[PDB]
Amino acid sequence: NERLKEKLAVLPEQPGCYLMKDKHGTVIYVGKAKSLKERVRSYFTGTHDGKTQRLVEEIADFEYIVTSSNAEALILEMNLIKKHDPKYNVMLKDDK
Amino acid sequence: MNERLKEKLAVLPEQPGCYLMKDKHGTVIYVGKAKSLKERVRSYFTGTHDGKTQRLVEEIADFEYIVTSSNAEALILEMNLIKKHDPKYNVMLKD
Amino acid sequence: KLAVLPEQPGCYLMKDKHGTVIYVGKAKSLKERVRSYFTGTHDGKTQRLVEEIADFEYIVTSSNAEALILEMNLIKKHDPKYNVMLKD
Amino acid sequence: MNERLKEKLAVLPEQPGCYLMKDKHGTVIYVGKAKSLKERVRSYFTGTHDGKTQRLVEEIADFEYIVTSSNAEALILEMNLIKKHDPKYNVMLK
Ligand SMILES: [Cl-]
Ligand SMILES: [Cl-]
Ligand SMILES: [Cl-]
Repeated sequence: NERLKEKLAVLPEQPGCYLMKDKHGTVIYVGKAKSLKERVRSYFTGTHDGKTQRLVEEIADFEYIVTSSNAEALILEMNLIKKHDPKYNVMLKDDK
Repeated sequence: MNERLKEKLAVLPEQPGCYLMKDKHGTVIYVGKAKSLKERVRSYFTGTHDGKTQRLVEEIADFEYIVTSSNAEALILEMNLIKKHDPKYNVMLKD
Repeated sequence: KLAVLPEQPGCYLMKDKHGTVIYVGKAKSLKERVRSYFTGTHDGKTQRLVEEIADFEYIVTSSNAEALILEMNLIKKHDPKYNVMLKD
Repeated sequence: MNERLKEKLAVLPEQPGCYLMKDKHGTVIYVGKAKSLKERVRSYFTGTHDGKTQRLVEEIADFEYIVTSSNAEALILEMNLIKKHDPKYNVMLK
């Protein structure tokens, strides 16, 4: 997608949290990043495991919230997981 | 729409934070977050709303707000305020 | 301790003689709030806490928002007895 | 450990924050906070410890840290890390 390429291009090299969304706008994964640019882009290039590739297949859009520090990105991450209870956070949590 | 509620709506800032909508008994019945507390809180008492949100609205006699320095902080505050007050309408307005 | 209390928001942890955190509260001003416990009249529920309070510490915060978030994290950490039973 | 852990202990910062102790597997097994990450992390690998803490020390293969900027933040971060990782020694050492 074109809108999506543009979103990816102007991603900041800043810490924060990203929210992956499906076609219908439902949050499906929440993550923390030391660099939002590096982490969000990493989902749209290279190779990933089977369970992560399924996440990747469902990604229609994303959003992010910049924080002042890695410490604040961690805190925000856990609060956003509580708020949205995203399907891929529970599925991808344990090992394998 | 009592006078006390009008005077409180007039002071809302153009700042992020959270709001705590309250009974005519003073109990917190909804917690939400806003990038602009002014726009968001005022939106409840003007225009149209869905049937469920209408019921919350008819239950509001008061509100409190807590300003944050950032949206990120508003979101952290929101989830802590929900845990603290376990509000009715956070359960019921759930998708 | 009471004399050095600052006029800043934050959280205070009221403690036992035995050293346990028996209540966690949030203050817009630590100075006023903490001192208020040992002055004026008091409701019964609050009076019991006071007789039990042997010591305390506080954590200052930069905002009321931060004090609220801190409060809930401290309550989770310590699960103080009087927070359970002074349910407002 | 060998050269790696010693160097990694050498470059701990004199900054407050939370530390994450990890086992050989990479799993977070303990979360704590410190006014000095350098002082607190190093203390696990030096001196004497009680029985409970020696079991933890025996299992540490690595560590990570997150620097904080206030007493309030460090506490909040700590509680959030514990929730995230549910570390076994936070359970056993409580
Ligand atoms: Cl939190
Ligand atoms: Cl040091
Ligand atoms: Cl982490």
